[PDB]
Amino acid sequence: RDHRKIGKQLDLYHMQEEAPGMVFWHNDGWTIFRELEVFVRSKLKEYQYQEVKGPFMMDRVLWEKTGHWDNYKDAMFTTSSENREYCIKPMNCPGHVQIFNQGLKSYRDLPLRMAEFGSCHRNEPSGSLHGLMRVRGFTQDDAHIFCTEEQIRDEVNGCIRLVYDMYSTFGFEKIVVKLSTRPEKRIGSDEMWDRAEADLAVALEENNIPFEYQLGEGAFYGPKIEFTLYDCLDRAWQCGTVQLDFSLPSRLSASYVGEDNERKVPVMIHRAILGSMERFIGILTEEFAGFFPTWLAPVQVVIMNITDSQSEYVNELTQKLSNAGIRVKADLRNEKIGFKIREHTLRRVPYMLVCGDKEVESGKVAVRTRRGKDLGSMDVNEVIEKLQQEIRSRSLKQLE
Amino acid sequence: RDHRKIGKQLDLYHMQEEAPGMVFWHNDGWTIFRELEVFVRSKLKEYQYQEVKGPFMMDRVLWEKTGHWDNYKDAMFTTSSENREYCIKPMNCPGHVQIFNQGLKSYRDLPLRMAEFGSCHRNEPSGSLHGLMRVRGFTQDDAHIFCTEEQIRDEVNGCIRLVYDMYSTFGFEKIVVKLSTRPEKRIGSDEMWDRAEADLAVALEENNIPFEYQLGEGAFYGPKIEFTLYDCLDRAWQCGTVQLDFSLPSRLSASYVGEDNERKVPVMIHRAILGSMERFIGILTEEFAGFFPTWLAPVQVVIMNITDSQSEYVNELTQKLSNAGIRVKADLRNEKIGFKIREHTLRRVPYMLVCGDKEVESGKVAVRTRRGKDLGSMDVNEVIEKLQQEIRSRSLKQLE
Ligand SMILES: *C(=O)[C@@H](NC(=O)c1cccc(O)c1O)[C@H](O)Cc1ccc([N+](=O)[O-])cc1
Ligand SMILES: *C(=O)[C@@H](NC(=O)c1cccc(O)c1O)[C@H](O)Cc1ccc([N+](=O)[O-])cc1
Ligand SMILES: [Zn+2]
Ligand SMILES: [Zn+2]
Repeated sequence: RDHRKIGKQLDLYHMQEEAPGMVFWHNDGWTIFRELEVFVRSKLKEYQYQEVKGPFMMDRVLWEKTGHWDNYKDAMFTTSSENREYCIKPMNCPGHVQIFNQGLKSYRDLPLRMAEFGSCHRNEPSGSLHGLMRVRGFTQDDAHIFCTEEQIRDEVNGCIRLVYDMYSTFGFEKIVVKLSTRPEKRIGSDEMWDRAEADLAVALEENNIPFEYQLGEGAFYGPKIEFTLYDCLDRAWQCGTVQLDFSLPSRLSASYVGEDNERKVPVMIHRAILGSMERFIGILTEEFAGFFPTWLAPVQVVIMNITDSQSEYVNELTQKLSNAGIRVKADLRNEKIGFKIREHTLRRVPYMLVCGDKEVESGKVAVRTRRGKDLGSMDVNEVIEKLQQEIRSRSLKQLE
Repeated sequence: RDHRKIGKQLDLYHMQEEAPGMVFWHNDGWTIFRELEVFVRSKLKEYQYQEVKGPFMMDRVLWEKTGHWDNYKDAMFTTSSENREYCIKPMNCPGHVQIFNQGLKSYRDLPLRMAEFGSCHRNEPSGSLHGLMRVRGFTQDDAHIFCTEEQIRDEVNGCIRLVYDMYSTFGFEKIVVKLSTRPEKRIGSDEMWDRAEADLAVALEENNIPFEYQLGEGAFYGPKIEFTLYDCLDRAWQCGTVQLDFSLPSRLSASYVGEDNERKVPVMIHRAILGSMERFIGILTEEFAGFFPTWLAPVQVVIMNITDSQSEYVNELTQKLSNAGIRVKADLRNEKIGFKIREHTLRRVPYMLVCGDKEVESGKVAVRTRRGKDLGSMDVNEVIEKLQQEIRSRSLKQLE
């Protein structure tokens, strides 16, 4: 149950000293990553987010306007061109505010939700690096919500719902929640902090989430909620964050015209659910020990012959399943059927399809799961439909 | 017919002096971009490529092993961490060789086809920058094919087919092809250059492509084929490239076990079809003058009411088309119908659905195209079918 070993075994990714803390995603790991992308994007549609893409580097002058340069310059990668300094982005928030600043906005346009699978880079100390979980380059399931003060509590609600929707998809039901209150050095008045912390507290109350305070741990520009999921070994993983921000939009001249036709600065909410997706793939690898749910498995089906008397029946079925959008391969090698099955069982393929002449003539397939339960011979059309239903529903469990 | 003007009008992207030559994709531009990802990915499945992802930055020591540092150091962004120098990748090729170098390779594994949507960054002089077309940061529809010398012809064939397949989808039918022959300073023997030049020449000959030589214009490590498409204004756009490489894999220690059990160095084919995807979106924007085919339109359908007495029929219709995978939005605003319709015609929405009492009771919609043609009241399920078919087939033409 160690993702670095499973990662090498299943050929998912590798890393090397020429690029410390930066992942090389091989075909099969990248398939997991992209399947996560598709799932998140399905959520962005359902919860009505825009998806944008910002540039990898911006002028360091801009990073000073944010105030982040003064605090976290050392975690930043800088480069040069024509006598200007640029930083490679460690976060997506200012870029999103830059998208927001194009075109006059109106209260009509808020809440405005803006997501990005944003590639970030942080100059992490090399000795702290570890596999997929402490890296220098990661991708974040990142969104920012611009809204009015009246819309905060409804927008946080939506984020809270999103969190439990997505964690439960992976079997994570034990979640611990913490609210981080005002730190010693902060901006804003005590009254503004009073209602900011109240909005986060009330949102969790309307959702029936018990929670607990992390006193003084809040950012200098707002409180936050932090979500911690527990894996099947009862290790805690902080993944989710909803973070209120009353400083950045004003620092970057974001404004909208209000109901009263006066100019107003929007509230910004920062939220990620998986957090860093390389890290989340790491958790999943260990939570599942490599036996990924069908919808995540790099290879969902392998089809095998008994003799060469079925090689083309296999090939036609491989094609048939592929047209159904199933990641399927054929194993027509001249090896014993128990050799092939161990090969693909070691590779954690969810379903092994075997065709003898017994089943070639009837139009069926014999079906074996990776755990070793034999489901016998079923009609191909019924097998394909049952596979699709399992994939579309992102089922954690296989057939029976 | 200028993409930069159209780009601001349709709210596709923007750029700013804080990040010269780097694109901010807004929601509507990023929809186009992502839809091109899905189209390329459809082809990657059909032509059987792996899709991988390499790290964004790599040790400059590795970039010296490739020989690219001597020639192209001035084009590279470089950065420091703990007293090591790193280049942001201007290209994906060395990263893919790193992926190939994990695990011993046998001749059985070739041809190995490896694609990536690679984020590259080149320190282009700022005075040369222009729109989406000459930039500092861009994404490439990249792939590398590792094969044996006996396998080159069939692989180049496969690349030549893919080029004509994709360009055809967009309506580019006039394509000019040029073969760059050996340069004055080069690696390899004349005998090997003779077979390599003939390899590219034979592959085009088998696919009936006439072509022309670009004498002496080859890279020092191989000949190439370059494809130039002509747009509807009859301007020439060089997009596709097929580069044979007989130097890089040996310099980076690639090797396989041959069928004679002697270890050999593989051939690399470098291969891009659209080239820079930003640039391609720019060409498409000018090629269509913003009237994107339905499968690329950021918003495919707008539904509208006559009065308020249909606001809910519109809303259920909107959800009904959303579930069908159609990018549809509803316009329930209190405005005249000719005002709404002009609004969405200026935005180049392909289809405009309108609902009064007549269509609500009947379960139909009045359908209007952006050209201005009325298609009348057809059944809702028949117009969803026709939209799906037009989208799935990536048709350039609309209904009728
Ligand atoms: C303050 O805003 C805080 N942001 C977040 O924690 C955050 C969470 C989830 C999504 C988004 O978009 C967020 O911004 C601040 O960015 C924290 C921070 C700590 C360290 C570094 N660093 O460069 O090592 C950057 C930002
Ligand atoms: C030599 O290999 C040449 N590559 C290509 O032309 C190429 C075309 C399409 C796809 C791929 O993957 C390719 O590698 C070489 O890369 C030429 C070149 C490299 C770097 C720069 N630079 O501005 O740093 C310019 C040209
Ligand atoms: Zn943020
Ligand atoms: Zn290349």
